[PDB]
Amino acid sequence: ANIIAPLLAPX
Repeated sequence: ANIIAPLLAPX
């Protein structure tokens, strides 16, 4: 779940 944390910041 560390690759979604940043990728989610924008979305």
